Amino acid sequence: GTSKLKYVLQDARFFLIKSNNHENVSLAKAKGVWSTLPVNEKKLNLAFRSARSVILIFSVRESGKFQGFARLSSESHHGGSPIHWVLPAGMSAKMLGGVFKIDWICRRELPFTKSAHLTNPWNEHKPVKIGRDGQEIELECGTQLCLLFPPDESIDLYQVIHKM
Ligand SMILES: CNc1nc(Cl)nc2c(Cc3cccc(Cl)c3)[nH]nc12
Repeated sequence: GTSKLKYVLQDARFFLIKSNNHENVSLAKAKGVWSTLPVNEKKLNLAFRSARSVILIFSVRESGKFQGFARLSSESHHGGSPIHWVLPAGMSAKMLGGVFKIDWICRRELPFTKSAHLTNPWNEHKPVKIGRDGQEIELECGTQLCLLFPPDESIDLYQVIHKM
């Protein structure tokens, strides 16, 4: 069912995450972590304190799809587990140094063709697929986007709800 999902998405904030390769999204799904550039890291840390749920919606560049979405479970933290990200060009391991913990809500794909009817007021009402890494997505757009994803029956939202 979608009732627990809607409860998780209630009053959430949504951010578009653009990854330059598939390997880091695979790593994020396996290990429950994400790292981003310092400009976006500051935005997510601020949002994490401000909202019941902060939702990251992932898209690998050139894939024409979203690869799933997840909820922040912590602010960024340094040290510890040094994630072996596959670094793109012009990207250093110190730029991706802050590590957020994330709980996946959906690890299923959604093609961009399925979200063509959703526009993002915080990006000039362009289709929600369009946006830079870290672009915030307005509440109603982000909620409907997340509801378009196929259900992920491998995930039990019960423990996610407890962390709220
Ligand atoms: C684990 N974190 C990440 N992995 C990858 Cl492959 N790409 C990421 C981007 C997008 C981007 C924006 C500006 C410059 C560059 Cl080079 C890339 N943001 N976070 C990323």
